[PDB]
Amino acid sequence: MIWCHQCTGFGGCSHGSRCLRDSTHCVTTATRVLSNTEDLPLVTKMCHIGCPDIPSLGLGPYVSIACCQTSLCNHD
Repeated sequence: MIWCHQCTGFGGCSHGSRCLRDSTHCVTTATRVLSNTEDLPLVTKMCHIGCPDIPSLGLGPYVSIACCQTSLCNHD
């Protein structure tokens, strides 16, 4: 278990939060949303025991997933 960013997005905000006792990795999903009118791309960050995939967060494709085995490895 480690600390990472669990922010919603709206450009790629930040928020150091404690991950799950089981989750020892961080995930970064940078993609658009279902909204037909947006000013910036959505960036949902979270933690997991590896590097899963959930393109359902948007329209499916055009989805990018960047995971890593490092605390708060979602920085810039």
